[PDB]
Amino acid sequence: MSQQPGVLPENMKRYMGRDAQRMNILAGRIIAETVRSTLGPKGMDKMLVDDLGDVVVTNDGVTILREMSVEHPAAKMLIEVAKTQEKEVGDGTTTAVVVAGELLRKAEELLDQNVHPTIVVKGYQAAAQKAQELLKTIACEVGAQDKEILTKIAMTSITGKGAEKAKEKLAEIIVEAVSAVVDDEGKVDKDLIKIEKKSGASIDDTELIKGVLVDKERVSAQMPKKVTDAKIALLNCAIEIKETETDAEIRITDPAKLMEFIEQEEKMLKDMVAEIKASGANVLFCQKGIDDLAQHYLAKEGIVAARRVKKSDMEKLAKATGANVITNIKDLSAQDLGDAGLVEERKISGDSMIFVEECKHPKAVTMLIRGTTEHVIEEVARAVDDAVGVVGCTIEDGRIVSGGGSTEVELSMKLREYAEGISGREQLAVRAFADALEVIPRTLAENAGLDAIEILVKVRAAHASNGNKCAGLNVFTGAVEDMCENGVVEPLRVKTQAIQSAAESTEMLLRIDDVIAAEKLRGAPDMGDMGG
Amino acid sequence: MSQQPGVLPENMKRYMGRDAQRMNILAGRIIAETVRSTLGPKGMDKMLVDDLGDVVVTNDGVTILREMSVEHPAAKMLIEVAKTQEKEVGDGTTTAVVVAGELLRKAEELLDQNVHPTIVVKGYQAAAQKAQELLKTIACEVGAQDKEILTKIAMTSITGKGAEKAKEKLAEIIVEAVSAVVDDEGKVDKDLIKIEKKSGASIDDTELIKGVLVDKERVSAQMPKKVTDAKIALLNCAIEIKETETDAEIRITDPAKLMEFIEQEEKMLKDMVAEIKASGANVLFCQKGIDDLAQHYLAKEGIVAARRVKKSDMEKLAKATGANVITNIKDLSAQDLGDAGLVEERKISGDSMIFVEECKHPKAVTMLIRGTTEHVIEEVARAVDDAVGVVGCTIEDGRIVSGGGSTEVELSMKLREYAEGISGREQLAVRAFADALEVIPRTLAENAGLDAIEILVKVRAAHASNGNKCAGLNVFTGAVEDMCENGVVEPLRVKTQAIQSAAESTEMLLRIDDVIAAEKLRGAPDMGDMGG
Amino acid sequence: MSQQPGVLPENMKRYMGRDAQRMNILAGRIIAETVRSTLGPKGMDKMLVDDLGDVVVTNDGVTILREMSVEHPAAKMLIEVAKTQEKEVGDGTTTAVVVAGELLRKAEELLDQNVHPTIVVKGYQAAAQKAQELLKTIACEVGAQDKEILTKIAMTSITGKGAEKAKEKLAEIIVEAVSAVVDDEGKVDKDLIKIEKKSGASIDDTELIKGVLVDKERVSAQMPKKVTDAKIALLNCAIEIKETETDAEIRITDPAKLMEFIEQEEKMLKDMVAEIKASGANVLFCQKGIDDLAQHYLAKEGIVAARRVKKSDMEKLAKATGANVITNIKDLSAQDLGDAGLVEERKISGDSMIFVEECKHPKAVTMLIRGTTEHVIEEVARAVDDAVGVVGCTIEDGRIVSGGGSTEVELSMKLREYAEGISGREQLAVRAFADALEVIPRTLAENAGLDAIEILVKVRAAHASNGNKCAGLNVFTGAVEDMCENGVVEPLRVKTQAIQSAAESTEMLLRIDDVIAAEKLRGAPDMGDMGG
Repeated sequence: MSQQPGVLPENMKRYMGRDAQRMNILAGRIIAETVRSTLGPKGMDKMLVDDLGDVVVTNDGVTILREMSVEHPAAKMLIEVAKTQEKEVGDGTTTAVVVAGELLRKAEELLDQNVHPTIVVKGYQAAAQKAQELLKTIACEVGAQDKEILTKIAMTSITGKGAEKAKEKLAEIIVEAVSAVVDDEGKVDKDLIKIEKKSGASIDDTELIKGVLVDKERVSAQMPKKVTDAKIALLNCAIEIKETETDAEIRITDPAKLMEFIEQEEKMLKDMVAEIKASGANVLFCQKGIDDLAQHYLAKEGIVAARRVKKSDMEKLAKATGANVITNIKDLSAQDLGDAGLVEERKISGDSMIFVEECKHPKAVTMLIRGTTEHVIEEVARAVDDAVGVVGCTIEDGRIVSGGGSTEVELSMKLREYAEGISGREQLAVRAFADALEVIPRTLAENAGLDAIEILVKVRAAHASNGNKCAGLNVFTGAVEDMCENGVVEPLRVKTQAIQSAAESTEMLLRIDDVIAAEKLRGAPDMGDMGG
Repeated sequence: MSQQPGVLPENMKRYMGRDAQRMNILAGRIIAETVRSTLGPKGMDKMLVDDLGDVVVTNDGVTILREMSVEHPAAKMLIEVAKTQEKEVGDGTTTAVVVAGELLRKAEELLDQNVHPTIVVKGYQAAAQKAQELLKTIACEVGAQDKEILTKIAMTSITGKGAEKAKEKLAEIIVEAVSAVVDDEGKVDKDLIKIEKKSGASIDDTELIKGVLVDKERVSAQMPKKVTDAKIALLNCAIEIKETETDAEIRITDPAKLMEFIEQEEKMLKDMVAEIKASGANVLFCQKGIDDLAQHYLAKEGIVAARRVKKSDMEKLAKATGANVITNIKDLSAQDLGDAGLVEERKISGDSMIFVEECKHPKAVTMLIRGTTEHVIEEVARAVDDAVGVVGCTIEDGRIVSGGGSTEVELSMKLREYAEGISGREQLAVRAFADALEVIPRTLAENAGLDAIEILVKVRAAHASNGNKCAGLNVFTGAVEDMCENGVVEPLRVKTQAIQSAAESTEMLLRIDDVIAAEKLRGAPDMGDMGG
Repeated sequence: MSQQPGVLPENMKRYMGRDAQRMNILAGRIIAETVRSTLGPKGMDKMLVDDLGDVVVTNDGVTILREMSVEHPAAKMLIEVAKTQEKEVGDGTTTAVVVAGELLRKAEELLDQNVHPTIVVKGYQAAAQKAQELLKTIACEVGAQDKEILTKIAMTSITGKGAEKAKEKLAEIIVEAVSAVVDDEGKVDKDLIKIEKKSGASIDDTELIKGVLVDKERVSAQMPKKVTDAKIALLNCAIEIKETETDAEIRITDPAKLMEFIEQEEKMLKDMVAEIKASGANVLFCQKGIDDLAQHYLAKEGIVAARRVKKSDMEKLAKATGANVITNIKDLSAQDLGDAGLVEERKISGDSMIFVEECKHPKAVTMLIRGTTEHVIEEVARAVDDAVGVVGCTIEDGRIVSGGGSTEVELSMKLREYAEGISGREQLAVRAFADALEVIPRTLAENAGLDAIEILVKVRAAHASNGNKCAGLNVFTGAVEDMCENGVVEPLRVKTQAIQSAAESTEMLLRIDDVIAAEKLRGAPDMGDMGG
């Protein structure tokens, strides 16, 4: 952890390559170590700064990568490996970026003085083919059989580690996920749960926003503050014929008798607003909704009025589910299915209070509540969604296996065992790598007594056909056995990719022991290089 | 109190983390000490400056946080803890930010050389769970039983400490609160009392503005100065058809006979102003109210005329309560309920005199008076509202318990007593913390004889089942017993959150003993760091 | 091999320590790698420079350490480890500094995250205790039994690798060593062989200077150029009573008759030079020898005259062996034993020709000849003495064992075997180290096919009780077996210390993972440090 900000020298690149890979390793190793420090289950506090700003976080890889802009043409290159795994999000991903970013060390050294990494590549991919193999239950103990609600609590156990409730915030965020799982489109489900928490006086326990938040606004001023039970209406954008389309080129040539034309236009919108009231719906929602004159009419006929630009609310409204496919200009009578009539609990916390009525229908619902205040909540608020979203992707079929709890430590003994097959070169850097896949679940260990490997022999005991699980950090050092929350992950899948991102990136990260460049500008401002 | 403005070094961050937490503690401790100095019941004078400006204050946390813009990425982070508690406002909040900001010291040291604060977190939250427990009467002596007017005087005893009237400004500001409590929306009540004091010749005793101030203006020039008993009218915004909507594109093509069109337009507004007078209301209020021609008509028919932009006055008018929901364009006859006819006591102090008549109805009324002059008043004017507002939130049910007067000192002995439960680690940093929750009510003490702890043994005497109260700073050192105003707070609630803001913030404030950052710009202007 | 000249930053030290050891390792590893490149049996060319100078070399550690003045407070510290081993000189020493400087890597990592190297120290010393054990023949094949002339040729095989005669320059330099071994004082023997080579026209094969060079001078001008068979004389410093001792204070007061005093003084030295000639010796040698007047007398009576300051020649003369213990002022007749009479072969090459007669007596003789020209010879001239000197120290008793030829590779398998003893911690970093003592004899390998380890399995075959030897680099890849010159070293001793210098230095090189300093000046010019 020296050489502050990539030591800040070597301004715009040059020089020779065979010491540069060792340089690439140095650059990749340092950023991998700083992240490793309290990341994943270690997870806690990583302090941030900048010139006037804030980014407190824990267990998040995208956030750490959001930063340290460049510092060497090696750090940026491997930000993407985390980024590639970031697609199909999670937090256990970057912890896996650490496992990949580590063995490459015993691998870069490896056969010290050999130009052919071409052997090591055959190995990592082989470990991945073994990965698809271990995807099929290798755990045996938990297997896949357990209540799904269990796997749900498991994600709540991890949360974002820095979780306020070291326990059951669980099924709160989960029921909304249990609803979200019914949608199962792969993304529209994470779109409904989307948005907030907090926005309430004080802190404490609150959650769900049951069936519909869908809007953000105290709703424009007339009396949104009043009129409880406004009713079912679902007009999502009234616009007026403000005497504009026109531009005419020339219009209203003759003087005097304009006393009609002025009154008639206000009249034209008053009739269209009276007919919309005929629906007996009343509530108005609208981005471009200002119709001031026939708004006062709408005030009499439609509880209140609203005024501006939230489109995501309309898509969120498509989730409110009031059939709002067709809404252009005039006359549509058939659709109005959005919930019941009870609306807007007024003035708590501040600014705006908005959540719609509920006439039961499971999905396409929102998810946000008072919970806790902004900064302390920002982190617990998001991590729990990552908890609700990642589980949502894997909950579907195609997978069965207990994760974590060193299920990996011996998955790797199998990898070391396959080394029995004499040829993948000889060294079986595939196996030598396996050794690391065995050392990493231990890097996770963090501490317990002091350092480690004391507990590794402990894991070796009882797995021949027994199975791995339970290794924990809480005061009680759990060798193996039940409800230590094992490896919370089952959805164990993420390892499938956590294993792959390694083999692909780590290979082209190496074998690249040439030049390291003396690059001419493609970006700016650059020109010439200095060193020779 | 050294290292002026965060010593002004370490320009844009870098370096290693394990000395940085001690650095975070140093940064949080210093700002916490400067505020502690004469804050809360100590409360008096904290001198301000800047490049051409003024901010004199006492007992206020938001004001101190308004300043010292940054000085370390630790000070800004914990400005928000005060800020989070600032929601549901008060002054006793930041005094509580001091109690939280103090023990973390015996806690940072604590188990000197232990990486696990994870134990300390279980403790602070436990103290909070005890907080919800002590919310239920632990005082016993006052309990909850006492006249509510008493608790009202209590808030007037505190005021903002720097209170001119070390006594009964009380029920003056309170009756308006007694009215405000009837509204009880949680915020609309604080909106009515809202605005001013002073604005009168000299100083002295004056208050209330009884039922309605609602407007600010000498009201436009014609004769607002005269016409006492102008009457009930409540037109809140007359606009004219200034021959504009138009733009036409082309209009008035032919010459000569325009002698009609000019006279007819002035005629069009004269008839609409004559009909509005038919209401026999007369008084006019209006943001966009200039109708110059039929204003002279309105001058004859409506005492005076007004002219510009105060919207908050209209919402304040909704509180005047003249039904002003519908007011667009023309013809509405049904509504006119705003008070009586007596209006505007002319020309005192200066600029504008404006307060409306009174035809009885309790709430939706204003609250401002001559009281004292601007700077000396600014502070006493606001603190008393914080007095009227914070009490307003808690006056509702769900709470019962005597506050202050060391009710806390022994609430904490209970916390130290629970330490009987052997495990929360061992040290029971929960208890070690309790010790501080016991030392802080003493930090409040300020002085009396000299230093303290002399009176702590005094508090220990008579609480086993007796109860705590009366510890004061006035010449008479009150051990315990009645009307020393005990702990003015009952509404004791604020402690509920004052206790919570601690446990949440203090935990993520610690456990953050890594990096302390070497941040790349997110704000501006920053780039590169200097130190290695 | 990056960070030119210690990257040239971190001007006068500061900062934190736990990344500094990794920094010390980096500094020690780099200098150890640059030296490793073609050093020892790899041995060839390492290019030098500077501001106007020359230092071409091969296999020499003192020369590489003579340079790279500082570059980090870690490089200088471990220059001395080479330096400590440099006492009792040799070239195989620094190759051994490389073996020590390498494993510390698998050892610094080792138990990754353990503060106790205290275990590793018990190991290196244990390897040394094993070293004294393997000193007793472990080779078995050569054992100790072989002609000593063989071990002599062995040193001539190594020479300084860059040897012109890839063969028998051997017994030439050796007979002089065979004589030198008779002296066996531990240093006076290396003092006789001391001085030169070259100093002759052209190059080619020449050697020995048989019994006596002892002087450097064409001998002062009169006729040193002539008078072959000058004879046995051994006057080593005639000084004159130049009328000086005096200073008198006052002398020669009266005028005129000084015609006596002038003639008498020249007379006083003429009689003392005539008596010295009575010895019938004739040849003169002298630092402070100018006696101009009775020098012309000495010219008539003593072939020639000499004139200035070579003291080392007198000690070299003590080796010529003409009893020259007593030589002050006047009259000593008893001693004159220096060789025969034949002297000075005149004018070849240039400047001076000087080598004395030979009347047989084995030791206390010189060793220098025409050989080759200065720069190409400088290196071959010295390396061969290191060849003649190091063998001279070990030729004495107390040792028996074949060296090199991987005798080490399996000496280490024994070290790995002792790891059978379960406790030296557990890891047996002693064994893990052994692994390196096994990998290093392979780092020696240099290349053969490509990289290595291909031949390691080759060494494993046939050593259980068979013995190790013969691994070579010449076209014929010799697995094991005879006259591949095995491990030329037997004198195998040097390993005794090559093994020790490691254990002592490598331990205090580590365990030093603190501060790395922020030093205030002790040298100059320094003051203040910059980084915080």
